[PDB]
Amino acid sequence: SKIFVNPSAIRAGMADLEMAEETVDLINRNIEDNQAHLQEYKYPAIQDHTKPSITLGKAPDLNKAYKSILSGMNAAKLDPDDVCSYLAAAMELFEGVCPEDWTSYGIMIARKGDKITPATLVDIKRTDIEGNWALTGGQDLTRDPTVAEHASLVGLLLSLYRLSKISGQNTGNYKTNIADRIEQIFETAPFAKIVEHHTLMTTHKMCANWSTIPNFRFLAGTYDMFFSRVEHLYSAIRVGTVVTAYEDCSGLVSFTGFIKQINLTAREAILYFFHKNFEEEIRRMFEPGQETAVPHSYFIHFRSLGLSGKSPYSSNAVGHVFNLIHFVGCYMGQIRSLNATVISTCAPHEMSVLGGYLGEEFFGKRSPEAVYTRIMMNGGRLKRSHIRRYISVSSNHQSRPNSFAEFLNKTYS
Repeated sequence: SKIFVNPSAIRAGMADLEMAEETVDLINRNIEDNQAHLQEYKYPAIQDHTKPSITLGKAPDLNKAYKSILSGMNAAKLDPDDVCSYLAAAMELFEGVCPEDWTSYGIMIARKGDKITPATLVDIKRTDIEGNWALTGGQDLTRDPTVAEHASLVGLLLSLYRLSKISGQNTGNYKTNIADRIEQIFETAPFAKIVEHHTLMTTHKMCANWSTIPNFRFLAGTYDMFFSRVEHLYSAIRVGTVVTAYEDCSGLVSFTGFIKQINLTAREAILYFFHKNFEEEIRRMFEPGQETAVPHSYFIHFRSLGLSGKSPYSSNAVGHVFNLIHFVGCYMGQIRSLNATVISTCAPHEMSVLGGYLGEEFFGKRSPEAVYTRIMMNGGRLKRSHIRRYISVSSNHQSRPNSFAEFLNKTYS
């Protein structure tokens, strides 16, 4: 009525959407590939032909920097300014050949055949202020580190980004398993064992906030962007940096993953989004010029690289779409949706109503118009079967605060 629209009208007016299919395909494929490593709004497109940049202190001698940091790693005392400075200087050790011309947002990163490193992707300015480079456990001279040892330290340090991002209750056993697997990777060829078991977790306990240090996040995204494009001997370093891909794009990513889950084209799936507020949010996600369908674009790491502070692709940015997708997920009994956080300011009651009808529509693997018809025939209200299912899934779950499951328990019971 005044809240919902006939999908026949959405079918006429959503044909302007651009590269929506290609975007869904690329993002879903990238998410799939990333699994091997895992186990007011400002659009990101660069307009001035300058690479992303940060500022660090004066470049250190790599061998001296390695020895200082490895000593800090064993003592669970790392200086984050020194670690960033070392990580940026270590980029020169990760050299490959660009397999094809690499351009993003009008910036020619490299031409086919160019020798490139992660430093090619960004402008890292440096002051003339020396880092601290303190060493403990005795200042006795030690053998110079090999490249493989540098690669292990780089990988271990960068994994503190991923470990820092993991936070919340009932997450430290998962954190323990992740830490253990990361340690194993970086003590297994082509990497070298440079620390004893359980050192990473002890270090992370003192570095738990590092994911909120912008320069460190920036460096993690730079390495991840580089290893995504350039196959490299030490590419497994992405076990720590893969989490920078599509950061703060949980609305767009929920949308693309939702389209794949219901096995529809983006053109057809959009027809089911027939609540009036969806249109603005859907056009927000497919704004032209952002390279959402371009492989290896800066777009994939735009949040970590500082291209935008207010993502148009976040769950809040498209809260109605996001709420709807995860109420459907709740109806389907998907834990990821039950524990997701509701966008309180995006009509979670109406999204839960449409979610119940769509959940019923797709349960167990029919047209958008039929669904619209059923909702209207019930006066825009959930049926008792819907509510029973919603309660069945939520009352039988450990509803987290502000989660979709908690919303269902308080709203339907």
